[PDB]
Amino acid sequence: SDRVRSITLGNSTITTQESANVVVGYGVWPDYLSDEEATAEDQPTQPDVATCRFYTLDSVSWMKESQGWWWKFPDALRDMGLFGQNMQYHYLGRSGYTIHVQCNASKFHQGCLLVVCVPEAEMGAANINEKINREHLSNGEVANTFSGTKSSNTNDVQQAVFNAGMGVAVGNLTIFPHQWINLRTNNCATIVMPYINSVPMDNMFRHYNFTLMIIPFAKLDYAAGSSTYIPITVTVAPMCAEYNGLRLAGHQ
Amino acid sequence: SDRVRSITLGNSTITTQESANVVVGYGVWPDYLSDEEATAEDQPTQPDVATCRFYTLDSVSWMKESQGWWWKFPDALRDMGLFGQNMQYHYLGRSGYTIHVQCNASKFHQGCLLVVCVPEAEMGAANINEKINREHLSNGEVANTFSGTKSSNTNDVQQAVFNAGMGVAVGNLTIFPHQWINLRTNNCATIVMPYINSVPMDNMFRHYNFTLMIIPFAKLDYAAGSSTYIPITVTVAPMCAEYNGLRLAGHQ
Amino acid sequence: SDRVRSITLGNSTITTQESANVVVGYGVWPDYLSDEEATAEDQPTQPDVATCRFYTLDSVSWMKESQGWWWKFPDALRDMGLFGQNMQYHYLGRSGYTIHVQCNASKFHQGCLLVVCVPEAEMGAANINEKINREHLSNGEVANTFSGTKSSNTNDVQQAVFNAGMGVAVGNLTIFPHQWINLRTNNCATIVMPYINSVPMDNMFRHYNFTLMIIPFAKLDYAAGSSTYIPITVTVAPMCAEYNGLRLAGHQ
Amino acid sequence: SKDIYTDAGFITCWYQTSIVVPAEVQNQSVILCFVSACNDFSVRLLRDSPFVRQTAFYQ
Amino acid sequence: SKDIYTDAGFITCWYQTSIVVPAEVQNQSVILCFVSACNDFSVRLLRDSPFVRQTAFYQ
Repeated sequence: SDRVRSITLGNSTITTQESANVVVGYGVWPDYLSDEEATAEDQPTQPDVATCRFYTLDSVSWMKESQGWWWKFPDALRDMGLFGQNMQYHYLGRSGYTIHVQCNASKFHQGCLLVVCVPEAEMGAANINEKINREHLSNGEVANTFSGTKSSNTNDVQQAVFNAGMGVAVGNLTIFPHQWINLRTNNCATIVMPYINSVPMDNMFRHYNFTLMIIPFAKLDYAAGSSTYIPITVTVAPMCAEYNGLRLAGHQ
Repeated sequence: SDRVRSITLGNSTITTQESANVVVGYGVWPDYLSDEEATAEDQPTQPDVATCRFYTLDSVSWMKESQGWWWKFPDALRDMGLFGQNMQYHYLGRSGYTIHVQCNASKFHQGCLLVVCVPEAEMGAANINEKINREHLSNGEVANTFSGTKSSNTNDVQQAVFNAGMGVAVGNLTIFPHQWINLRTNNCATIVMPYINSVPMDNMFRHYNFTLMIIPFAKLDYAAGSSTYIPITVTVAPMCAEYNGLRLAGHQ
Repeated sequence: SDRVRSITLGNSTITTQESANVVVGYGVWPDYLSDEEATAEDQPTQPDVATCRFYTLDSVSWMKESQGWWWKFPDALRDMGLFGQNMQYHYLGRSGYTIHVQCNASKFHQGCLLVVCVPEAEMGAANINEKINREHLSNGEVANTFSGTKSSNTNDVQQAVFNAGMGVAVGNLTIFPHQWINLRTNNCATIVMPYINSVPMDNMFRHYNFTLMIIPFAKLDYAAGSSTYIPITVTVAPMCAEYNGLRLAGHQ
Repeated sequence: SKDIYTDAGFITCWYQTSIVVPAEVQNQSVILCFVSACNDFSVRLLRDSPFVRQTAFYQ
Repeated sequence: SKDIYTDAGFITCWYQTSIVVPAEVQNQSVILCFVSACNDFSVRLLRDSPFVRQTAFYQ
């Protein structure tokens, strides 16, 4: 059967028995920068399997009235070992990513998730002509949470699920590489993003590459007696990462 | 897997994901009348895909103490569009049929149905030496209902499940083309009847070709909390239909 | 699918639809004694299919606080027809065995069984320097039951589950040919024992060849409303049996 | 746009039997609908969208 | 045995999401752990076991 999938990277392994199908990107597999498109001149550091491995983010609890979560991935992987350190000592960096989102339930549960990778998700502010603080955009490994009604916290992102922060219809977000975690039949939110930017290498702290979003369209709903605590765990692995421009320790 | 089946006729399509196996007839597939067995002399009307398509009959509700249902198919398809109109303007007609009976439940339900196509099911009257009205035999798209005890309505069919109306043992009705809708494992009550008569073409109103029967042997039974309303929908498509002897509008 | 298995011996047949995999022995299939390793001189009796067939032992009820069961198989098959009679008239005997242990539940149940065949399971006494009665070791077709705490019945086996009667750690019993009856996914406790002894043929009454044990590690546990009575049935068939040294009726 | 010469039809959905659930399973569920185009879909006349609206310059 | 020059590491297990069950199904379940060796496992120095203990002869 094709419901079984094993993913091996570095020294970590994820096995799923109720997978559906692994999505890979816009058709492109991640690969190192060729020397016909390169700009920087010194020798890049393709480190080892020391960074190309799975890192586990924190878990969020999916309740009956939860709305959505998001992360910022060149910034969310800032303290995960040698990826975080090679981020903090280099000026340029470049990497693809393999995101594996877990969530499980029983056969008596119902509910549906949407897992999108949105490149260049430029968030909008809550009050209109006002600056946004860096903590309200990206909180490291900690997820920021959408709301149902419009929000008006000062220096905060406008966080309504029916606009997804950017200002589009949320039913139109299926144009990006995505899957669905239907609790009837899925656990395989696997999305192999290639590197997507308009420069061949870029800074990790100053630029956010993309944004993972987990938006439940058909809400979690269960009968009385089932397990009410259903966690969601996001696991992410960088792929084909390389670094360039070594200098002293960066901006924490 | 062979649990999946798609049936395409005309401009209608039925997909099933928990089918078991499609039965086809007495081994014979429906086909147009050859000109070595034909009797009428003028050119027949094989109309189009305009009649060879699926038509949906009304739904009956299967309760805990329901007994059985029956239909009369050259008469039950009398108002389903162009099949009904070509019935009403022609003298002779001839058609096979593809009957698809739906019923679904959950895995916590139990109960078993029997779906038979009975050719020439000559019904018996309730009081013995008395005429039968046409409305008690065939009620169009509306199912007539058996009973558990013997019935004594005037000008009505003797409707006991342990005799099936005709006067035989109901456990012997598995000699006709049949399947079982076991709610554990079925939804595929598909039976492809060929044309069975002792004349090569016949009248649609004056003669009833066969009788569908849905008799639950192992009754529907469920625990408290499950969905109590379980409908049964019968879908029927004529196949290889042709018509002959055009005259004015018939008997409604 | 390989979840289906049919086993035919003599005039008996066991079909399973949720099997996992049939284990066969230490790699050896049962076979008759060759005449290069034989010791006795007269012609052996390989009877018929009259003994190589499945015999059903009694059923034990698996409760929430049950601990374990055991049997003694050249003695447990002492009254099962012609196997028992050919045991009672012959001096030597020799046979392999095919043991099939049944247990079923629903998908809402949980619990795990361990099914081991332990050769030469020399049991220990409850009080230390005291004889053991034959009824406390082997009770025919009736299972003897371990306990949770240490036992002190006079002339009885020391029956604690955490020592399995012999005096070893019970988690080390997976060195013998074994399977698990996980109620999530199994019913196939099938173990094809070859003949294991240090003499080419042996007496059936004086020597016990091996000991079946059913020890639940993860206990049976269910929610309120499910069927509380879960039986366990053990079926055993001798294979390649032959007998030698005919004399008068033996010791009952 | 809407004119009477090029009306296009209707999309309806009907219960065929029912929803049948066992005990202690929620009855009320949710169907999601998608839409897309085939490999023979085509558009012809550039016009401006009736949804863009601007009153003054954005500064 | 235990010495500080050849410490070997740690084995931990962490909830990744949760256990999610439907209604009228028991929440509290049981995981069983096994252990074995690979096809490159090797041992070297015969010594006596630290678990065998005898005080007088067994008679």
